[PDB]
Amino acid sequence: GLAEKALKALILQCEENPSLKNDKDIHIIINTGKKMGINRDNIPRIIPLTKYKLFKPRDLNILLITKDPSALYRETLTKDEHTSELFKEIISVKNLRRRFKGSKLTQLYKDFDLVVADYRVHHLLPEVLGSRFYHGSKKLPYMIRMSKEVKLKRQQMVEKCDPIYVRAQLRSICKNTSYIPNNDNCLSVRVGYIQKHSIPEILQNIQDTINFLTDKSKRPQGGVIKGGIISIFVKTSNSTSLPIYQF
Amino acid sequence: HDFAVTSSTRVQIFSSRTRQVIKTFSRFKDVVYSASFRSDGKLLCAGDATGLVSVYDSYNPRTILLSINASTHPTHVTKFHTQDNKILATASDDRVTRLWDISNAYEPQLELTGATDYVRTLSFIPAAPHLVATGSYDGLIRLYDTRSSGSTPI
Amino acid sequence: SLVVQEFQHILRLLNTNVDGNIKIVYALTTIKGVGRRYSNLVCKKADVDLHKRAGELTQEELERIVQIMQNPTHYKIPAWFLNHTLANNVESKLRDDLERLKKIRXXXXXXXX
Amino acid sequence: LDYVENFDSPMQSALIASSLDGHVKVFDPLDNFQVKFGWKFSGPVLSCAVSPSTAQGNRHLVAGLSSGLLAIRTKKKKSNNFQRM
Amino acid sequence: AVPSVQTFGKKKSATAVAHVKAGKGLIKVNGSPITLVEPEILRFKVYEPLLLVGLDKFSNIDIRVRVTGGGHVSQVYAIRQAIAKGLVAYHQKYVDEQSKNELKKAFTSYDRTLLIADSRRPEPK
RNA sequence: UGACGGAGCCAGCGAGUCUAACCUUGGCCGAGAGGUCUUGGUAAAAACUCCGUCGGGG
Repeated sequence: GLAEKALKALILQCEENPSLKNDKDIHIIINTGKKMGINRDNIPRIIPLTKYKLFKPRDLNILLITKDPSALYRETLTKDEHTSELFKEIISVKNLRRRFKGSKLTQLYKDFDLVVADYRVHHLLPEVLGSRFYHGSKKLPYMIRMSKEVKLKRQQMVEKCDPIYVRAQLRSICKNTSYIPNNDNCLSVRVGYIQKHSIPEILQNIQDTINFLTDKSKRPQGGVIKGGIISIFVKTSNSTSLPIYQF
Repeated sequence: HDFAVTSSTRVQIFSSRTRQVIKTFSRFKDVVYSASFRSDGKLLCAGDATGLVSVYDSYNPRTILLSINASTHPTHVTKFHTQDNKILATASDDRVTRLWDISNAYEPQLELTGATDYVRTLSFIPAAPHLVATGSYDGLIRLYDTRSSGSTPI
Repeated sequence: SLVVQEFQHILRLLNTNVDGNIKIVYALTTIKGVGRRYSNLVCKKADVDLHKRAGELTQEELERIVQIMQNPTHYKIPAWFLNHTLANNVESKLRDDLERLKKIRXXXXXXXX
Repeated sequence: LDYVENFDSPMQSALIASSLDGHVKVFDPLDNFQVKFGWKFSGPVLSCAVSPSTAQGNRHLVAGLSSGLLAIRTKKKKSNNFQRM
Repeated sequence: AVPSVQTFGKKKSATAVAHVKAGKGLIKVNGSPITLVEPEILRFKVYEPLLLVGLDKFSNIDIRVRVTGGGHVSQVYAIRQAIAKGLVAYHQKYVDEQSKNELKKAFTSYDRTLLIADSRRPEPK
């Protein structure tokens, strides 16, 4: 419909408006009628993009926060040659708290373009990594598994790090976008980029996003928006919310 | 359990058990020629083509213990004494062998001369500590005495 | 009494005059725009020996390393190993601020006057 | 050229020598320095060395060639009531 | 219970609590044995009351030391005091006191800090 | 008396229902007050021991 026209005027002004010269990410926001009941945690649920990959993982600075011993977490992923040219720097959580503290979290925010941590110590993160990261979802810390094996009740944790399968996760997590569920209706997803691709690529990125978010089946990662979407609004991080899908 | 192998500017210590590279010595300007352990096994020589020899402790590339400045000609062989454990004997392309006590690493204790051309291998004799065998590069296998004045073979 | 063997002085790699005395994993660090750990990646991609000097490693493959250097996008190498008058007005527009404040206050009028 | 004496061998001592033809030939002074065994490598050999007499382990023959090759040839080597039972 | 005896050691802000009981001849500090003292150059300063006395006098006694406070140099000096006090308090209670007297003499002929710790008190002139 | 990371472990004085930012892009609700969510920018134990990798200023 007019979604191509709305993206056309947004692309035209963002290289022309002096205020919008710096924001390079494109967001669609979703306001629903009912409020989805799950409050805002800090684990970002990711969604796939079935046709067009967003980013390949060899153009983003990737910081990994691992467990406290961190010997074979560092050793295996650096000397496997599946992930050797992938990770930028690996830090243990106790060493991250001790080394990077104060105003150095700002330069850690600016220099490193994406942050991901294991499921072990991700909940401990926001009191050592700072409130600058939790201003929206630009550098919200993403999710990776480490072992591809589970822990039952009273079973000893067997430590294993398979680099191929955690490389495939970073392939599966940089190729697409993610949503963070919220208490109120307004949630925003970052679909596409200004110069990575163009308007027909963003248009089917919109369609695959609203297909996954409105899926009445596939509950725990997809069944978040219930009923129907009232509207969707395409925007940059500093532009206005241009309207599409009025009803 | 170790043997030292020389190469282009790098003497690397191997192992008898793992038959692999234990350590590397990469503190050389020109190519290193000889690398002989002492009979105590603690301190190994390194004759360098830039002119000056360097001897330091085994299993430690970090601590360059001694760097004796020989003559400006390259030194082909730097051997330690077999019965004695404190005197270094080096040759050079300068057609003289020198016997340095490592206490005084600045002045040669006995400038063993009389060679014809290019002494490139020398050896000691396990019976007499005063007798030093010296081989030039034109035949004429010199046998030298260091208890004497030491400027002409026996 | 002959032996068959197989070195040079300082070398240039896209206007970078590098000495031939240290090994290439730290010799390439003097090139601008090259990180330290980027050199250990780009050396093993170019199939060389990491503890080996630049006096060796012949010019037919030395030009092969530097063409890996200048076009990093197409050889599947990630690129994240790579890299006023506004102070003049703001102080001068507070110079008149303190000047008129000295005019406003009936005491501050004795600097060098 | 290298020499070893009184190492564990059927002869008393062995004298080896690199030949610059890929050949390292062993000799013994008791048998009038005659040749007993010779290994052959590809390129000419500039450095030959054997492990000394008191290795107490795997002994090594290290031969070094002109073509930047180090050829290493190595000779390798219940219950406590039931004990009171 | 088994025989036991307990002594105390004191450097600048580091205390040591050593308990000496009859046993198999084992030496323990903070759960770890004595061959794992972390300053690594002062490990011969905690073997020091062991080797002045002869290791046969520790062959049948047990030593368990807790240490809290101080740093590294003050902690090691506390352990060597509590071991030396702990050995000499065992021998004055359940073993010969002439053995205690030769044990005490072998320490004070060496150094007085092994037995009692001199408080480095300030002095005004 | 260097740089780079990786381990090792040691303190004492502290604990008022008291503990602690600013600016901005929007959406929904509300008669307003404002509330809720969204987004981006700005500021904010060491020593020591040990293990390896390393050998003039704009």
